[PDB]
Amino acid sequence: KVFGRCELAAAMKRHGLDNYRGYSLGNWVCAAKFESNFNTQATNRNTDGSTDYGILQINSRWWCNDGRTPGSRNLCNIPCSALLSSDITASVNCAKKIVSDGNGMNAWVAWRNRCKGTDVQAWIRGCRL
Ligand SMILES: [Cl-]
Ligand SMILES: [Cl-]
Ligand SMILES: [Cl-]
Ligand SMILES: [Cl-]
Ligand SMILES: [Cl-]
Ligand SMILES: [Cl-]
Ligand SMILES: [Cl-]
Ligand code: NA
Repeated sequence: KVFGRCELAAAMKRHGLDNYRGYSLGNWVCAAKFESNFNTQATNRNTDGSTDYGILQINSRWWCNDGRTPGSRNLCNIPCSALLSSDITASVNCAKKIVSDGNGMNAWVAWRNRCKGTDVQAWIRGCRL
């Protein structure tokens, strides 16, 4: 599924991400824009053979099981395929674990490089939320 901007903001708020660990909804929308372009089915292979999955490009090195990332963990206790669903529940639940891990949203390199410190409220501007 390719979400619209305000459609994703609304879904992230319905699943309790807005202001989660102090990160406003615009931070989450911005992260999803640059990680996946709002596409739930986005995948990207990393140089180390891990894969990033879904709207927030969650990595198999730590967070999900894809059977093909040697030495990896599955700390969200999910198949990485669950992160590609039209329903964002598994991505949101796992993202809450990641952003609790100690470095906040810096875990998302694209958030650090393209969202951190910017006018992230622009991402929810105009949205009926
Ligand atoms: Cl957009
Ligand atoms: Cl915001
Ligand atoms: Cl594996
Ligand atoms: Cl594990
Ligand atoms: Cl699995
Ligand atoms: Cl959803
Ligand atoms: Cl933080
Ligand atoms: Na894994």
